[PDB]
Amino acid sequence: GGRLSVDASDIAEASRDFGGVARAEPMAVFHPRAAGDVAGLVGAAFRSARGFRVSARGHGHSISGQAQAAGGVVVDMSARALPVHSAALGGHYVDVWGGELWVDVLNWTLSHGGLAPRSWTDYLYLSVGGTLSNAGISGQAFHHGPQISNVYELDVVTGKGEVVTCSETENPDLFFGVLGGLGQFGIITRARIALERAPKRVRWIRALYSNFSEFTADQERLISLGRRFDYVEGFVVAAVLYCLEVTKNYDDETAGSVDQDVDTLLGELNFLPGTVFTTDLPYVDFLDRVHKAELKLRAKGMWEVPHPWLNLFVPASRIADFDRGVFRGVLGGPVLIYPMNKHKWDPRSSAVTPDEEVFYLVAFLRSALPGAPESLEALARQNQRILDFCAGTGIGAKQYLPGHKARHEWAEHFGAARWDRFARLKAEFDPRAILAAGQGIFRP
Ligand SMILES: *Cc1cc2c(cc1C)nc1c(=O)[nH]c(=O)nc-1n2C[C@H](O)[C@H](O)[C@H](O)COP(=O)(O)OP(=O)(O)OC[C@H]1O[C@@H](n2cnc3c(N)ncnc32)[C@H](O)[C@@H]1O
Ligand SMILES: O=C(Nc1ccccc1)Nc1ccnc(Cl)c1
Repeated sequence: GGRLSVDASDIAEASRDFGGVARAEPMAVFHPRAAGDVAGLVGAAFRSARGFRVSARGHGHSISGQAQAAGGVVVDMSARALPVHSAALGGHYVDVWGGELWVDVLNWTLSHGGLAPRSWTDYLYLSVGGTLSNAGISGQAFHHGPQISNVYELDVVTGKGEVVTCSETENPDLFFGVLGGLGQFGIITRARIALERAPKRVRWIRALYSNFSEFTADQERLISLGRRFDYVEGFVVAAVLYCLEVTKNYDDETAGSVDQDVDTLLGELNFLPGTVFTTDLPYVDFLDRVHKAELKLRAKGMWEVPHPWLNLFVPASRIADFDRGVFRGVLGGPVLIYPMNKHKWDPRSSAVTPDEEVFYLVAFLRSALPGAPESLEALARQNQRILDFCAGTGIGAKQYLPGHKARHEWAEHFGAARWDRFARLKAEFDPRAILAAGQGIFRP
């Protein structure tokens, strides 16, 4: 028994996202109690004369209306199952509601056996369904793969309102389709997340580089290890400097070897001498670092501003050219940069990566000036110049969280083989194009 809402506040929240640009309004907001309610609503849309749009909304972190259902219904997804041990899988898992926020997943698993997911996002106030519809990447991805490589099973409400249990061994086409599938094939109501025994503490390290060749070579060396770091990221610093960000996870057993492990790993690096900054803190506090920054930004009215964010996966063979052309060139806010290992990404998923073993996430996490539309416009022009640069020099970059829209652009994004598979999955699972229409891939 779900609740359909026309409360102006619910409609307003469902008509906006973190991007702060796209504002397509639904007719109503649906508040489900369980998966059956979501099935009932989607089934009704599938059976309706006009076939109204239905989109699941997580924490509303989309940049360009990906969770918006124009003139349709937005499903507001955001007792709990205890983590379970499996002798067959050789480890723990936990069943979570599709709308559960990663921060709540973490608190639950830690309080029920000191367990935690292996692969994260930088920000824990994201839904499980939301990140599993993209990839879910952070400093752990190089080793454990993205969050889509750390899920055993799903319950999916298809575009026909059918509840399907899927995994690698049961309805694999739907399971792999949904993973990185941009909400196109169904709403995730359950996700079975892989867990490891959680470390208690983190040795959080930052070091500076003026030489991009040295910075990238050290990042690429670090991701090839396994003695290694548990987290590998980086960011562009305005003086242009490059910051290497690494962590070493530890507990009561490994506390006696953490100092030597860190010193041995750092001694092999080429960072600028005297630029090593170190922090020692609990695991939860490190993982929740972005939420701490959010509370400060909200206090200064600098959180609820437009975010014209651009995320690219750049092949490592083209990272050098990307730099003097972009970081020195086009740019002259936070710019993330770190490499990942493609072998940790299952090629059966809908996720789109460059055709190279090592590729970088290059994240332009820009904030427009509050109440200043011209700031958003200038930042959007900068984003287009970055795409023009990639196109003009033939960098085979792929957009992460793509905001494309044109049919030939989606064809180019996926490539022929992946596009054909994606279209066949849509015909099978959402033939009326009811689901996640805000992604702008298909029409009824
Ligand atoms: C705002 C933000 C985003 C973010 C981040 C930090 C911030 C402050 N850090 C990230 C990181 O380190 N790594 C990464 O992989 N992504 C990061 N992000 C981006 C984020 O993952 C995406 O914005 C993603 O969409 C998750 O956000 P959210 O949970 O808010 O979900 P949504 O934006 O409402 O909807 C996204 C799309 O998925 C569909 N959807 C939503 N829930 C479901 C379920 N349960 N099942 C199926 N599809 C679902 C929406 O309809 C939409 O198309
Ligand atoms: O947004 C992030 N990562 C991200 C976002 C979208 C796609 C991929 C990565 N990371 C992050 C780190 C520090 N502060 C803030 Cl506000 C955000």
